[PDB]
Amino acid sequence: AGKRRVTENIGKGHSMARVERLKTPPRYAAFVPFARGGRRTHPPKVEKIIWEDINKKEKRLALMSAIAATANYDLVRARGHIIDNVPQLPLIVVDDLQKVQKTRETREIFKKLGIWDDIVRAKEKSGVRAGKGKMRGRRYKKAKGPLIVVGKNEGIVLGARNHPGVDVVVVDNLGVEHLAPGTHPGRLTVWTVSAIERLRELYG
Amino acid sequence: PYKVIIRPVVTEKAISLIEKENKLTFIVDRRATKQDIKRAVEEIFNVKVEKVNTLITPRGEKKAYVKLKPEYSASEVAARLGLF
Amino acid sequence: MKISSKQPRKQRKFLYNAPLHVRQKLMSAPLSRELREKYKVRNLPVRVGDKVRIMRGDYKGHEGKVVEVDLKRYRIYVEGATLRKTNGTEVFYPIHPSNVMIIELNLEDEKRKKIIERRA
Amino acid sequence: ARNKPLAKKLRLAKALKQNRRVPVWVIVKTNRRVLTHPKRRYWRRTKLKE
Amino acid sequence: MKPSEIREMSIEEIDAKIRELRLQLAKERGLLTMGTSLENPMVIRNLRRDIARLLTIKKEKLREREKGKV
RNA sequence: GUAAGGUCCGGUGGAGCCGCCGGUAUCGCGGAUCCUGCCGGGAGUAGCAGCGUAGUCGGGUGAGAAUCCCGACCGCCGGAGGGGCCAGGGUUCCACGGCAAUGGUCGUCAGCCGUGGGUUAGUCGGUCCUAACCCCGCCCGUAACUCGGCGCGGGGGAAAG
RNA sequence: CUAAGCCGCCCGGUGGAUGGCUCGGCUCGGGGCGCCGACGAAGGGCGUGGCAAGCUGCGAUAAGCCCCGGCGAGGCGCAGGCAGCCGUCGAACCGGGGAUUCCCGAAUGGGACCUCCCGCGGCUUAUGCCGCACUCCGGGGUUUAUCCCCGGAGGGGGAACGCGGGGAAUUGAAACAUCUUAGUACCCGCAGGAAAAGAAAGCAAAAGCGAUGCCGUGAGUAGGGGCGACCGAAAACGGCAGAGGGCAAACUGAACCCCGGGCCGACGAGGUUCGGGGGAUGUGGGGUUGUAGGGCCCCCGUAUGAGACCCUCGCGGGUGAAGCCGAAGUCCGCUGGAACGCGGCGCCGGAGAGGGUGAUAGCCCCGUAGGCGUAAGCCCGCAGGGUCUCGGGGGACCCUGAGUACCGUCGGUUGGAUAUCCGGCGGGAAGCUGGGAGGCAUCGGCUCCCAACCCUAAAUACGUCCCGAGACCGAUAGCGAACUAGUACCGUGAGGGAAAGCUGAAAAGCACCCCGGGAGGGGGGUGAAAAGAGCCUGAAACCGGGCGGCG
Repeated sequence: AGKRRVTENIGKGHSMARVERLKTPPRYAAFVPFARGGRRTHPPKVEKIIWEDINKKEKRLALMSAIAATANYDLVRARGHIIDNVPQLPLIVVDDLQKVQKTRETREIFKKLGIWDDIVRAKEKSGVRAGKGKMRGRRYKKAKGPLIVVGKNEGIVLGARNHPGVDVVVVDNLGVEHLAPGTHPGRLTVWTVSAIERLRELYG
Repeated sequence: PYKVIIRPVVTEKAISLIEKENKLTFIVDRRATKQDIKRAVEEIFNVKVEKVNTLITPRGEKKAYVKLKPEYSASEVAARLGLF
Repeated sequence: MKISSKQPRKQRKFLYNAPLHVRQKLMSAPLSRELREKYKVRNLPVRVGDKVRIMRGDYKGHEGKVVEVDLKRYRIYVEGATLRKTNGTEVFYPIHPSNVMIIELNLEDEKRKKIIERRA
Repeated sequence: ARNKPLAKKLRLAKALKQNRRVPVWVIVKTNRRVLTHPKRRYWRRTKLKE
Repeated sequence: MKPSEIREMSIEEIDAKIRELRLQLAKERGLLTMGTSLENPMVIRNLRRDIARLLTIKKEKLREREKGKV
């Protein structure tokens, strides 16, 4: 980019700047960081190192801390979630939740449990953002809601996939981002008996 | 018949030539030779050709003046073609 | 029909450069409740003879026959949805088919009947 | 110039035909968007490539 | 003209029709250059495409006859 | 607000935009006789002389005439500023309709613009012959070739011979 | 009541910044597809539209012609006009297959100062077709002329990648010559969708491994170096992917191969036969290896059985072009030019990805979540018909690659250092009772191997191209080109190479009146708003008028 132009410098003597210029009329400047149409001085490069590494043990400790914080009261409320109707924190549910594969049934179950308000809040908070992301396909900046954690999936992901801002994650593939979106811990989470047993087995 | 003739020339100079010198003016295809133009005219119009002159205009098209024999009238062929 | 890319550039490029046989399916409008109950089809492409009722625009609620259909612009002209020129002539307003409802179907076409059978 | 090969004459004829204005009906059809084309030429000022 | 009706006729009739269409096309081009009352500006296009159809079907008949004979 | 700046009020505009936290970057403009675009004083100024100092009077056209057209008179080149015709130019050729722009001023005029037309060969030239010279095949050299080359066979080579 | 002039505010002109927008760029893990040409390629010239200049597409059948299939009422490119025409006998459009396909161009019957011309033979009544370049291969004829006839090859192109050769300097060493730059830029030759390599005369020694290629690491280490600047590996180990075969000779001796025809078979596989061309200077059978392997000879047994592969007269299945189905509000009130907005009332959701629609829309439309179909081609299988392959012990006989391995010297190259590899010159063996390697040479021991012949998929390199994505750019940025862009233009030439996006929801693009030669001006209309085409916003510089201050 900016390196396809053939230029010859005028040199000393002429009442101009010693700048490389084209050999054809109208003899514009070219191939300079400060010349219109020229190369950029220090542009982005594909060889840059953007991947960051974290030790496995440190990542495990962070996941432990996130899971511990997910059951707190002050932090979950302070994050933004509305937990007025939640029976208790952490919210543990029987294994029956894992066999539901219909969004209406999941909606009714969540209404009874006391998180439908949080789902509605997430839907309201989701909206069109500001900037050039609309050009590139990031028109909406969606919000987060309750996180469904199960020990084994047999339809629950399909059932609860479509609710605004809820992720259904099998306990085995549970990561720190699932529990602390945007680096902010205290995400409202609903677990399962099997998931809690697996958490006990793994110790985190 | 044939692909020699593209279109009659309907210009005032052409009409004057038809009226005076028993000549028909055609725009024909470039690769055609004088024998080809003569044969095409004779076969299509059932007339006898006395002479053929050819030129290439500044537009790249070949124009032919075909002078018919006194036994046949060029005005009749012009009327048949609708030249008027 | 599959438009799988979730990128606005590709979506709009497909919309603008779609062939005519694909633009054909882009000029569908919803049916009325009675027609929906009768034919078990939610919507159909709109022909010229079809009766139409308008929902959105300065001519909302107006009913009339579809006068013109333009696949290139994805537009239609409906009787009565007109504008007054300065000289005093009547012209047709171009209306997107998505802002129209088909309250009566002109179904003399066996291929259209086949489409209805397939979709029902 | 007086004596010209046929191929060169044909090329000159093509350039001559190329040189002409944009049709007014084309301007109307494009809605005053298409007015001129790059191949316009003035014989005394803009010379042929050959 | 339609390909079916063209296929109906024989090769000799196809050649005769081609000759007539060529002559008429020349006549209409001359008339277009002469006058301005172009009642049917599409006659030239129709004649040209009919010529193309006639030639194509003549070639098809020739090829199929040769294949059948061989 | 010491500040880099932020925020409010009043107009225009018609479709997106921001506070806080945590990350990322082609992240902050007066210079580089910096780059691109636009616009100033010089200036209604220089130039429109020098080598051939050229127009005037009536009439016409046209909204408009020093500059276009006709007549007369006065002039200039007159071994070319006249006549014929290459290379080069490529439609500048002809008629009609025009003056937004071009023409060192004006313009009804034009090598300008728009619309139509114009180049007719047995005898004129190319085409034929060969000159200086060039190319191809075989052959030899080269790591190799689209490179260098003697000798044979073939072909080209003059629009003023 | 001060003339010019200065600063500040308002309005107007000039200009095109800013803001918002984007059918274009750039980058990328993974996925797909990768050669075209004498059956005449790619690049180019010229033509082709009713009105047609540029671009795009097509070729005298010239923005097109025909057939099968998909879609289902409009269509006639970028490109909003007049006129007309095509389509329900299914158009336009899309996927497949055909027809036409001017001239030059490897360009090829011979020539090019002009992409146009001139030739020679058979057929044809004639129109008009078929043959004729050079350098070769396999045949025939004769004239023995490379002269004629039949069949078949090479030629040119391709963005990057690949293979084989030739091969610099600026620059660094703070100068510079060994060195570095560098086996790099560039040049010549040669292939493909990949190429090259590839199966041990190898790697290593307490043990041992077992073709090649690629990655991590070994490692800035062994080692090279005016031992200066600097240059610089392999083995082992962990991974991806895995695959191994054929000749020459010993022996046999026409049991053989190709072209054309016939017959049996199914039209195929296979079998058989005739003519021609090759072949005893060896076609075919066998045989491919290291304390050995193989031929031949001898002895025991085996084959009865068990494989493997070839073909599809036939059948079944999978995959496979266009493509088809796919839920939910256009329900009341308000602002509004127009609801996608605000408040209320609802529904679907395996679908709350994304886009359009007169504002910001899960339920208006496309689509997504999830499913279906498909000619040809490809893949698998059934069934029938064929071909082909298969054991051990002993020997004293035979075979196992020559100007080759290797030695000396010279040049290049290498980390290769007295111990890398290639080449030239001069010498040059053994050859099975044999030979080679183990980092200076030679001797002995030990270990590991059998060169001087050939082939080999997958793991890999690239992206002209195609799906998909983005903490990349947002019209002086991003590719040079968001657009009639390698276009216009500059240079004899090699070659160099721009600027240029935005009316409005709908043209509703100002009907009529006065003035003017005209351009246009003033009224009056359209529009929510002139946003008036010199069209989204309209900054600054600069200029004109009014206003306030000085003068």
